[PDB]
Amino acid sequence: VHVNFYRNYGKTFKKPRRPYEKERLDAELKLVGEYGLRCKRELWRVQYALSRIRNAARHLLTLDEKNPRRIFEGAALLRRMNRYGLLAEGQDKLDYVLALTAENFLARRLQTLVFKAGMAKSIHHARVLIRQRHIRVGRQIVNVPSFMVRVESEKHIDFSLTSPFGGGPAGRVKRKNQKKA
Amino acid sequence: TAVTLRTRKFMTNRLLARKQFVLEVIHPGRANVSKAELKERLAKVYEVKDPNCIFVFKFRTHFGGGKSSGFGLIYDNLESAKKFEPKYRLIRNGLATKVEKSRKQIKERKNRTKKIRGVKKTKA
Amino acid sequence: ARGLKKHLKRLNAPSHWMLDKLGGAFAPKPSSGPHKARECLPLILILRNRLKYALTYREVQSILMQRHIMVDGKVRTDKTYPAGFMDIISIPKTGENYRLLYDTKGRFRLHSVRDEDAKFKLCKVRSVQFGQKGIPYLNTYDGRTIRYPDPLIKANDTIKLDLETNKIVDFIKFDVGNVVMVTGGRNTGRVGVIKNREKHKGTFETIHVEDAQGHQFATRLGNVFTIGKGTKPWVSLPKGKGIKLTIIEEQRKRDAAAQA
RNA sequence: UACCUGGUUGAUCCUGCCAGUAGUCAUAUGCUUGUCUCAAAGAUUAAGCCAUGCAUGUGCAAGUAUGAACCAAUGAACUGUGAAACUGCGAAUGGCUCAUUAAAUCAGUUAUAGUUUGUUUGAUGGUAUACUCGGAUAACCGUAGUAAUUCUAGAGCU
RNA sequence: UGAUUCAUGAUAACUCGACGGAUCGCACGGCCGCCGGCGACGCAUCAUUCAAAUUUCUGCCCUAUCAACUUUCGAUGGUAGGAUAGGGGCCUACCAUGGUGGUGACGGGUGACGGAGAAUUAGGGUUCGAUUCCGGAGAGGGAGCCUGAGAAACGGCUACCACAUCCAAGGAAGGCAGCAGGCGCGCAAAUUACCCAAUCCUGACACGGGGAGGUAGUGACAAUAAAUAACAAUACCGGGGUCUGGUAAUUGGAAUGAGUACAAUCUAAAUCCCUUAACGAGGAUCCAUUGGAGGGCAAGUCUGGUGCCAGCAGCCGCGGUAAUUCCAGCUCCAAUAGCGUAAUUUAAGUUGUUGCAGUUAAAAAGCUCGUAGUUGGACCUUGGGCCGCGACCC
Ligand SMILES: [K+]
Ligand SMILES: [K+]
Ligand SMILES: [K+]
Ligand SMILES: [K+]
Ligand SMILES: [K+]
Ligand SMILES: [K+]
Ligand SMILES: [K+]
Ligand SMILES: [K+]
Ligand SMILES: [Mg+2]
Ligand SMILES: [Mg+2]
Ligand SMILES: [Mg+2]
Ligand SMILES: [Mg+2]
Ligand SMILES: [Mg+2]
Ligand SMILES: [Mg+2]
Ligand SMILES: [Mg+2]
Ligand SMILES: [Mg+2]
Ligand SMILES: [Mg+2]
Ligand SMILES: [Mg+2]
Ligand SMILES: [Mg+2]
Ligand SMILES: [Mg+2]
Ligand SMILES: [Mg+2]
Ligand SMILES: [Mg+2]
Ligand SMILES: [Mg+2]
Ligand SMILES: [Mg+2]
Ligand SMILES: [Mg+2]
Ligand SMILES: [Mg+2]
Ligand SMILES: [Mg+2]
Ligand SMILES: [Mg+2]
Ligand SMILES: [Mg+2]
Repeated sequence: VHVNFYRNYGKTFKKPRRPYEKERLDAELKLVGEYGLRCKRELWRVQYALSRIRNAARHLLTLDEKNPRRIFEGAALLRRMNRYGLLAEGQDKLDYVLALTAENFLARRLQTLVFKAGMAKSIHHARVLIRQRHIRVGRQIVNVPSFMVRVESEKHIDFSLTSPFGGGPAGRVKRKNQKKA
Repeated sequence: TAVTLRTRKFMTNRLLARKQFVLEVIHPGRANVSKAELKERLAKVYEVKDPNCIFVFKFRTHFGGGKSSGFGLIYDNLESAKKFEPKYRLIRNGLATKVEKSRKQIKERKNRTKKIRGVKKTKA
Repeated sequence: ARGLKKHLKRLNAPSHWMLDKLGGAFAPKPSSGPHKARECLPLILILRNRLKYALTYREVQSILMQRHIMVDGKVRTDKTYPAGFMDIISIPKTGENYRLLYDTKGRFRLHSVRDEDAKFKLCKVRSVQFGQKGIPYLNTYDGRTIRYPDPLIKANDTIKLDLETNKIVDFIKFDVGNVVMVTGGRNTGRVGVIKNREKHKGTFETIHVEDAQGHQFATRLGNVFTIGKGTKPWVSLPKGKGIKLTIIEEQRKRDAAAQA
């Protein structure tokens, strides 16, 4: 026996049943361009996560409002949706969880929030800035653009202290240029 | 730069006669603080008379740098450490010598000698 | 197989040990002893996983070979010694004494006890019958044989045993209205008073227990352990006081703690 | 995502299948392949055949030292540390494979008032030269045999 | 105890009883030679624990072109034994004639070890389950044993069958379905590495050992995250002169990791990662591919070649001189560090229990009776109030 065999893993996305439908291709490309995604799989995994959350919410809506599992798991689901900024305060019911779209999840990415915070000129500039290790959430630098930012962590998105845009020293391009000068 | 030491999960393990803790090292501007430098800083911090009673290991710098975490033991005296500490850590601290052996060679010699009986086993 | 198993695969270990899935291929197989393998907490687990005194298997060996650990007043050097319910674990160097009780989630918890309270354990009488020479003798579920027991003591009784003198100093008759702790099943660690005993000929006997807050639960006779005469248990209980909480109330407690 | 599309006719509506469309902790194969984490891996056919090496040995204060063994001491049975060997224990676990096997294995659920169980834990133990019995044997030692093997005989000790 | 002529006591005897300590360590004090502590090892009994063995009920794929099977020589039961750790046709002697079967016995097939589970699933379902957890079984095929608490053990023995090794021909030695590795077989699968540091097991044992197990190597099985550029200015195209957008191997400075590497960290020792000096981008050649472009089905009725040939084409079809389909170039499309090709699920309400059909598309037996099976008319304590959703009363 190898102990490593017991580590779990799973798939994060599915491919569409119809590969070449014009309407779906246009909608996916519109979302990808709006949020600077690297491929369709990044949107497909968000759709996969939304599908699992929606299935959970629907299954508790098909149970009584006194069923102790619906009180408990619906409270947990609402806490998770409020924690990541996916739901407002007035939207405090399991019904509103069913109304969530992949747009709501894509709007909470570190790339989208870095772009909307003014730190980057474009969504693609935000993507490169995050992948260049210039962005920290709290004290932790995050080089992963699909990072889902909590509302309590939104106000702590900032330039890295080791980055030239965050008080750090100049990068190798600038330093080499001044050394040439 | 300013290396700040922070001990967490601290306990005084009297059964093994040592102090054990989680060591959090904050080193902005440094790659990582070496184990020897941490030993000297811990000897200063905990007033350790013999700094060969300090053992730090399992260090891990976080993603993005600037800070590291590891585990540290401080033995009340050098005899406690030489009795309770694993040999490889003593070798790391210079309190022991690494005996260079090949396990496979030991196995082959053991089989060959098991084929023989008596005091002539040593000469085989 | 052609004989006894010597190894416990880590996946096949008791779930109340809370052993992690990737810590290795193996779990400590409990040695034979006073408690059953599936219902005990081995000494190595207590020393390394719970009390954090030792960090490795070898460190547990080092601690135990120093003769630092006494189980119910006696020094044990076996790491897989099957310490079980109500056992006293004493370390007469740090001056700490532990009674192995169950929390309401079915997991053994080392409960700190006073020095005087560590001088006795509670044992459950398994059977009373005549031994050799016609001498009456008592046996318990923790493997002890006591000769010349009080004739008023019957099976399923709880006796109070003084570890220093090794005699029954007091006992409790298994009756309706005595506070009990459930030691097996899904209600393990729950504390309540017996309301009635439903007997069925030829099969297991069902005990109906109601806790202090009014919740009612039922369990077999083999999973009930009397801990006090009336509504006052003879030992101290862990923080939960044997009152199981639903996950909603646990979430309420967590929310209140986070808010504070 | 509780989904269909092309194909029989001059055209139509059907039945109906063919083909397409998606998945596979599903295998192989092809092309391609920068970084991180994770991870299966001679099962399918041959439970076919295997060179070589390794996979099981083991010593505490506490069974037995007189190595012609080592360190330290220097009229005493036995200093200590101890190889070897006898004695004790283990090698019935683990690992591997899925050939046989279709109420059989196996699963849940029973039973032993139908039995065995080294070990652990607890308790128990009275009517059968003694200031302590006898004979061997290993290691050791030296005569060997055989092409040869932890193949093997004889002699002297304890 | 649900239940025992049970636990257990007493008595009479019995047995050529492997029982009832001729063992070891440390400390060694108290009384006048005698007593004396803490241990270790060992014997026996009961209990407990670790377990096994046997055992109750229910439950398994396809096949009737398998309808009878079992019973000399055990088949079903009974009696008395023997044997076994113990129940039992388990075996023996005698006796009786039973036992199973369309509610499918018996037989055959399985490219059948069983389960936990796995894939796909609106629900229902279909298919898989050699493999790390549990159970079973085997160690070339059979068979038989010794030791031992525990084995019908195979990294134990004995023999036969089949292979096969060394030989001085007299003999001797065998069992990788352990780890690695090698032949062979194949569509199909890695190193003859390091180590007990972790997990844990084992021994006289804190110490030895462990191809259990871990570490590294190979490894696009599978899975996760995630680069291959971003910005600005000129010029163009714009759109909404101005405003604002997209374009250029244009022009500029910024950014950075792939890589290299001090070092530290990692580690049993190494290594990788994480961290980090110095270095490391312009056609940022630090150059992304795999399939397609008639329809299904996203994307060309562009150019050259071939001319029912070569070829493509899952299917429908294309190709005979103007080929949107072949061979190419250009361009475009999909997915993207991946994608193409060659059992099973979905699609399939094309197996239908949910949920399909049977006048004419495939499909009502020629007709009736009839056993099993399946399915079977209505009828029997209702009201009522009170207290208070429980209870009560009439
Ligand atoms: K068995
Ligand atoms: K043995
Ligand atoms: K069963
Ligand atoms: K029998
Ligand atoms: K009989
Ligand atoms: K034995
Ligand atoms: K180890
Ligand atoms: K050991
Ligand atoms: Mg469907
Ligand atoms: Mg095994
Ligand atoms: Mg009797
Ligand atoms: Mg009989
Ligand atoms: Mg088979
Ligand atoms: Mg299986
Ligand atoms: Mg097979
Ligand atoms: Mg395998
Ligand atoms: Mg298995
Ligand atoms: Mg076997
Ligand atoms: Mg073979
Ligand atoms: Mg055999
Ligand atoms: Mg073998
Ligand atoms: Mg074996
Ligand atoms: Mg490239
Ligand atoms: Mg089209
Ligand atoms: Mg073309
Ligand atoms: Mg039809
Ligand atoms: Mg017709
Ligand atoms: Mg017809
Ligand atoms: Mg009716």
